[PDB]
Amino acid sequence: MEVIELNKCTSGQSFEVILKPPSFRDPSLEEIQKKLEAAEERRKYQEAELLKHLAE
Amino acid sequence: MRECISIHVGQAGVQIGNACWELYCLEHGIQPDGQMPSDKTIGGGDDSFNTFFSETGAGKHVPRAVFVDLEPTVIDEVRTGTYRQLFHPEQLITGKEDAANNYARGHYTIGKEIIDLVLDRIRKLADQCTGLQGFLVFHSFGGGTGSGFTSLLMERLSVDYGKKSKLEFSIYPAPQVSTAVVEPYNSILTTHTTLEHSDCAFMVDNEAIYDICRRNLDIERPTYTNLNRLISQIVSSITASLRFDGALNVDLTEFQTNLVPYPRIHFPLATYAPVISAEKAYHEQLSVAEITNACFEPANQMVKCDPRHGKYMACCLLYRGDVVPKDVNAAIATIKTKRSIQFVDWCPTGFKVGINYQPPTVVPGGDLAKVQRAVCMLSNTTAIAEAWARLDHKFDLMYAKRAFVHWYVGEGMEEGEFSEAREDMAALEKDYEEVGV
Amino acid sequence: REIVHIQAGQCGNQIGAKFWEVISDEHGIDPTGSYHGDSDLQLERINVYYNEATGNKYVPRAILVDLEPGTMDSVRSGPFGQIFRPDNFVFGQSGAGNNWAKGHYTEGAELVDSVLDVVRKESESCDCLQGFQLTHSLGGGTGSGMGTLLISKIREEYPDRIMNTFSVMPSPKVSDTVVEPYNATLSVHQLVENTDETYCIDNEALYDICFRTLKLTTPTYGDLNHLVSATMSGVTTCLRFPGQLNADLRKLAVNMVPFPRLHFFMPGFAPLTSRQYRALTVPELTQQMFDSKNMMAACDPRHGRYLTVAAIFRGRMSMKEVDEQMLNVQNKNSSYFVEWIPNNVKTAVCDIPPRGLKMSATFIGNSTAIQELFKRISEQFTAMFRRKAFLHWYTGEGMDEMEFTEAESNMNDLVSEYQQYQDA
Amino acid sequence: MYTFVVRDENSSVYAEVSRLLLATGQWKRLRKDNPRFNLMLGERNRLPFGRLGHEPGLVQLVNYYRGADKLCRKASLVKLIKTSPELSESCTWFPESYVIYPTDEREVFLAAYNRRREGREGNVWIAKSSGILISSEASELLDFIDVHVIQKYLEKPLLLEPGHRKFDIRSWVLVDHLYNIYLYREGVLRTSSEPYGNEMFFEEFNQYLMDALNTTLENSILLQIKHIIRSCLMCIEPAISTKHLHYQSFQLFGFDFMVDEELKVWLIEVNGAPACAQKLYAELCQGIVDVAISSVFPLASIFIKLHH
Ligand SMILES: Nc1nc2c(ncn2[C@@H]2O[C@H](COP(=O)(O)OP(=O)(O)OP(=O)(O)O)[C@@H](O)[C@H]2O)c(=O)[nH]1
Ligand SMILES: Nc1ncnc2c1ncn2[C@@H]1O[C@H](COP(=O)(O)OP(=O)(O)CP(=O)(O)O)[C@@H](O)[C@H]1O
Ligand SMILES: Nc1nc2c(ncn2[C@@H]2O[C@H](COP(=O)(O)OP(=O)(O)O)[C@@H](O)[C@H]2O)c(=O)[nH]1
Ligand SMILES: [Ca+2]
Ligand SMILES: [Ca+2]
Ligand SMILES: [Mg+2]
Ligand SMILES: [Mg+2]
Ligand SMILES: [Mg+2]
Repeated sequence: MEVIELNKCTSGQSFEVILKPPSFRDPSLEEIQKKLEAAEERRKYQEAELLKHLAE
Repeated sequence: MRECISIHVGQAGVQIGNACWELYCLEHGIQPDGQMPSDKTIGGGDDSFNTFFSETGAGKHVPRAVFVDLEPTVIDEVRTGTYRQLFHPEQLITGKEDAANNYARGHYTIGKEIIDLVLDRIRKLADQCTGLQGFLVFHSFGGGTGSGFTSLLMERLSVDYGKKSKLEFSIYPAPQVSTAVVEPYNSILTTHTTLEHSDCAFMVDNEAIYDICRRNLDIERPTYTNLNRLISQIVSSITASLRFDGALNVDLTEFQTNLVPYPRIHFPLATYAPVISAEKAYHEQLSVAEITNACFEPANQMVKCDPRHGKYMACCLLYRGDVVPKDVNAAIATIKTKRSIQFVDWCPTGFKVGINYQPPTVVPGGDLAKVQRAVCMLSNTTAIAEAWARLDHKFDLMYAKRAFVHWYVGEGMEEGEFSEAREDMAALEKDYEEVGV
Repeated sequence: REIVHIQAGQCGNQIGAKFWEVISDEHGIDPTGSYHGDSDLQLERINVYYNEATGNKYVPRAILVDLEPGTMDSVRSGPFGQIFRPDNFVFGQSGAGNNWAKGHYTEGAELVDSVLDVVRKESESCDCLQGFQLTHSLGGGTGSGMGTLLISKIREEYPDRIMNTFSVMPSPKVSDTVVEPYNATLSVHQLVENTDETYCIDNEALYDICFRTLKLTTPTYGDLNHLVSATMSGVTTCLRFPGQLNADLRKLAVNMVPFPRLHFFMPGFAPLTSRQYRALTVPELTQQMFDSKNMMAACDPRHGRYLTVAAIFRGRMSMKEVDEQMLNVQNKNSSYFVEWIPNNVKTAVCDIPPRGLKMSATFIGNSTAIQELFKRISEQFTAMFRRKAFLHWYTGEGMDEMEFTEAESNMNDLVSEYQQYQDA
Repeated sequence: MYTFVVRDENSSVYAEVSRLLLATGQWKRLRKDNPRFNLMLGERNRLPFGRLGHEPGLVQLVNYYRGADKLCRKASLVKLIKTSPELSESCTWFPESYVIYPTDEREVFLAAYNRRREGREGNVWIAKSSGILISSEASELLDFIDVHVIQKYLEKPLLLEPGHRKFDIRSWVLVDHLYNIYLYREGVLRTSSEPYGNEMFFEEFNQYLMDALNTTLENSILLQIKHIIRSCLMCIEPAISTKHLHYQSFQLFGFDFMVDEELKVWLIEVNGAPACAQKLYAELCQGIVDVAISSVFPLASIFIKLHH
């Protein structure tokens, strides 16, 4: 094996033991605010159709 | 010292958060009233524990956390709990009616009403940081808030904190404690929308935690309190490197560097040992080799799966207690010759080890017994994809008949998002496939 | 999370009245509205069904509706009659004559606006209104005709609220008039469109349970309503006490209704032999709970498949044995549960048992065998409508034969829709 | 009342097992896609091991060992023998083999080929994959490939008399959830009637060895067979054992052996889904239920346990 990058301190210590070497954009606020309002529109439309059905 | 802000969403996230901060105070020696006698620098701090706690002129150490829930009942218990004096009112955000286990209701309908408030409250803690590293987001997959509202928050956070890192602690749904039939829907919906916004996510399957409590703790019918106290231990050892002096996983960026070579494959498997029942009259304290060997037993993993039939991309060993590097390498040597541990060709076969001398802390009067040494392994193994296949199969069974889909469309969602999310999970399973074979 | 209760017509009020007598006893509320219990679990979710008035008294959030004063006078003078809010007694004088048209179009129209005013006064006081629950029959005129009218208008004013009903189905065994199939078919169409959750309570099943099981030679409506009280108390346990499974009306609908039109449930109760000294074992509750003999809908569960199931155990018992007994039922008869809805059986446990029992179990089933109930009503309906018999009672109130053809057609669609998922 | 599913309709063996199970009155067969099952007779390819062992209150058992293909695919079997130190180049019961990809040990395969080319020794090889070609010139067999495997061809096989025939031995081995290795007491020899239903069982073959070679099947052959079976299964045990796993596995294997004129046993290949002999279907399929099924799901020897 191989132990490397051994760092010690009062709290403890760390290291890395190697056994074998290797064989060898996020959407904008506008686009988010757009989809959130698109979903609210589809709700309002579905609700309007119900209130239209009840009016009949 | 760079600060870390914790965000707890939904019942699971809030209750798990309450268990973790209780454990943090016990470990750091912070009393329920926010006082910390061992802290000599009053009102100001550049220490490792200050990455999770701020300080007031009066000497209170306030968690850098924000609780959010679309229902007040769960967060009300924190407002009147043992650590009420710990948090200030601005940190606890609650609505009136929850998401009713509906992803669309928590993401679109109700989420849109409170998203700006939460971000503003988060900005309150961000402005009080000198060098914010990022966020730790606790939530469930099945809950309507934990799944729906978390994906919306993860989106906005990437817009307001594009440079910061974001880590997840996600509760994978298990029917033995499940509360809704559509939890597979919510799990896949929230994973699709959050995948590109999470740098490193630690999944915890309630099934695994449930069985661990039954076998190793002798609890006939474990409760959320039993599960969370055990989950907090795993979370504590994972975040211990951020709260104490050390050299491994010193900042959130290091988690992605050590465990996530591929962005999409950012779901490391966590194994913990030993889990000893405090009821046992006497138990023989396990050695370094015994607890290290237990890290390769599936019965101790946070997600039941067989790493033998997969390949590793990175492994980290986190020891808490009486452990010296010499004993670790000796245990690793014997384990290599008696276990199947295959790494990917382009990755070196090795272990990043970290040792903190303070033994693990257990809630007085809890279920876990105090041990002299414990370990938590964080292995990025393709075997964890078994959990994705399970979810995706249940998803396919229900979606083929469109069962329960109307509840989501009625909240503003479109069936197209169902297929998109499923296709994304289908791609995720293939990524594990090729990397794993 | 307040719930607004409405009871309409003779049956709706007699059953609704008994319901408030059962839960008032469980929550430790006397006929005066004064709490006299010994456990905080009785008051933790007391606000779901009771308003806290001045003097620390508890007023049921119930609206008593009827086109005749008769039955409501009995309630006002009954055991718990004093506890009901006087203003909430909205009634007419003419009646409905067991005529769906009179309750839905003519007589009921005059009185409906008066009821909505009381409903509005109750809703405006609610901190977070879950929705409404309606108790009524479908064979009469007021509860069936006017009840469905109220639901349609309640939904118009509260479209984002849950609509829940306990609906008594007519049966020739316990029949008042021959036009009951007409009124039921007309009402079912309304329920299929304007409710989220409907507990199908079949008077035929109630009668058979009283006769065959309870060994009651001459069952009365009082004996039938005893079963309805026990069932109504059970199905609402998860709503009236602390818990996490189906704790409110919406989360219940999300777990129980995979398709919007298929929201008619089969209720079951155990131990059925109620109205006795030896309590049952957890295995016994589970067995009887799923036994068709304890079903209130008069449908053979083995003639269909379970889309979703909601179990509720009450009393101090081994939750472990409950979990393994529920898993035993599913794994022992997995063919009767659709395999395209994984884990469609959810189980809840409540510490407080019902009155007189140390242990009980309530069953709520969304089975495709419920079609047997609708197919039965449809056959009786067509038997008369095919000869236009007794239609004059309805055409005289402005209705046209076309509206009957549509209702008949809508219910046959409901039957065919239930038959679709019983084979998938 | 235990439940089980059938996801491999082409399984002649487990078609009999599922028949005996039902005939016991304590096993109910479910729909092949029903999750609430105790035992799965899984399909032969792409068995969803990842979905097993996640049903509360269900002890789930499957008739396959995940990862056993490493021993049943000829290409991977060679890699297992040449790579695993437990076997390595010390095992003298496996023919010299090489893996060659059709455009890889092609360069090393020719190295030993020239060794026999230089010498006057026999240089006859065989090329097969998971259509065969036996050739003495390495060129004739390589052109045939274009993944296959090329191994030494037993030029001096044991011949049955009279007839001057060639044969091979098939042994059925059962591994239960505890990893007990049970060798079926009955075997079959598949013979070639042409000089170098064609089934010679052990009873007859044993008498021939006594009357012809003055030995017994046990001493001259069966010892080496039990050694090869034990060695192969004990090597991959850490990789496939379901001792502490959320689901249990068992599996019936089919080992094919070759015997040379020196009474030496050679391993040809291992079959993960073998078919039994018509005469032995009943006895063996009953043993599967006794040892592999009823052991985990009790109800209201024909095997030889190989210790380890
Ligand atoms: N480990 C653990 N899991 C929990 C806990 N609370 C809830 N869960 C899991 O979370 C899932 C349900 O999601 P919840 O968090 O309860 O729902 P929510 O986030 O409050 O969102 P809503 O649907 O609006 O109520 C279930 O599968 C539970 O198993 C907890 O305290 N600990
Ligand atoms: N190295 C070798 N030396 C001599 N003969 C060999 C040999 N490899 C194979 N053979 C001959 O080839 C025949 C078929 O070999 P093999 O067992 O690979 O076929 P197979 O896998 O298609 C059928 P099964 O499913 O029963 O294993 C055997 O009967 C054997 O006699
Ligand atoms: N279970 C039960 N059913 C009833 C009761 N009273 C009437 N019914 C049934 O309801 C139908 C009559 O409707 P009813 O409610 O009396 O007429 P309404 O006053 O116009 O609502 C018949 O089919 C009866 O069987 C009762 O007290 N209990
Ligand atoms: Ca300080
Ligand atoms: Ca980012
Ligand atoms: Mg919630
Ligand atoms: Mg009447
Ligand atoms: Mg073969």
